[PDB]
Amino acid sequence: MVFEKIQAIIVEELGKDAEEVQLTTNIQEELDADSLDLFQIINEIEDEFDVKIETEDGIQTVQDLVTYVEKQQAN
Repeated sequence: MVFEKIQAIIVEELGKDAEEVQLTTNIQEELDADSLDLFQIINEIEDEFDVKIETEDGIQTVQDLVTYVEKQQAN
């Protein structure tokens, strides 16, 4: 469900399809995303779930992003 949301943010922010967004794949390389795009996706998930999303420290993959937002959002 969380990934559905993070995916929603990435899909909308990047205008890419949900199927195109892959957990095992890195967005910065897959979609040639820069720190700003990731920054915004994190700003968007921050605005959506408002959870501790550690980024710009090696996190540029849907798996780490989702795992981190989801793990951090957990009680």
